[PDB]
Amino acid sequence: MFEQRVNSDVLTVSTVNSQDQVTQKPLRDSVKQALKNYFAQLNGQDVNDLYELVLAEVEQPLLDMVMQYTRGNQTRAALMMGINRGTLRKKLKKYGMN
Amino acid sequence: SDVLTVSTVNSQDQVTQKPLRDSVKQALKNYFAQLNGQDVNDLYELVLAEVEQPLLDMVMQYTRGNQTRAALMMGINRGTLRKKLKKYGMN
DNA sequence: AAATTTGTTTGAATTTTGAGCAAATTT
DNA sequence: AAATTTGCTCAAAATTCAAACAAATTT
Repeated sequence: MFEQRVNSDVLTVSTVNSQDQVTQKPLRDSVKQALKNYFAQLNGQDVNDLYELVLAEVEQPLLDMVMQYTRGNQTRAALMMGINRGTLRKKLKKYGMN
Repeated sequence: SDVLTVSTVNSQDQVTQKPLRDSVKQALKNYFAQLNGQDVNDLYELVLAEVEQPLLDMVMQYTRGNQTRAALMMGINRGTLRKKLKKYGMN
């Protein structure tokens, strides 16, 4: 009855394929492409903060959307994210979301 | 200005970058719409896993398997990196 | 007026980190 | 044969957590 939906297919993104046809592709892939392209642009100095660099690109929209979803309610937001309300507050502070 | 971007195409077949974060926003918007008021639980772990995997998958690839250079590039402890690779069974 | 959330502290649990070392691998 | 990296400890620095609670706010 229920068809399997794999973890990679929970968060997806509309793409266009070789037959100009609209289709969903994992968010995983977006991150792949973003980095593939990042690396090309390194001609060719050193990086020492690639994790933080990425993590910020991703924490921001996530907090944004979840706060929109909970209409500003931090308690529910932290709950639905699976983190302490304290860490959420501090994250939001980090990104000036307050 | 933005270092992490992805390629889009419009109806005029023009390719054009957009920040990764925009993709992330889209994904979540779509996610939330799909679930009609079912409750979400470990959404942070969810997104993190979906992002940490393709990141490790690519730094390793770029450092040709070298954990040490990988960990330095990312800005995290080699120990931490090992832990993450085991967490996603990529080792 | 009740119920819930916020803003904040406190201290314990967990995670990350740096450093050190023989063994293995790469150069 | 030298240099680097790995796999593994140890403990200590940092971050995350839960549990308060009054004051504020939302219902």
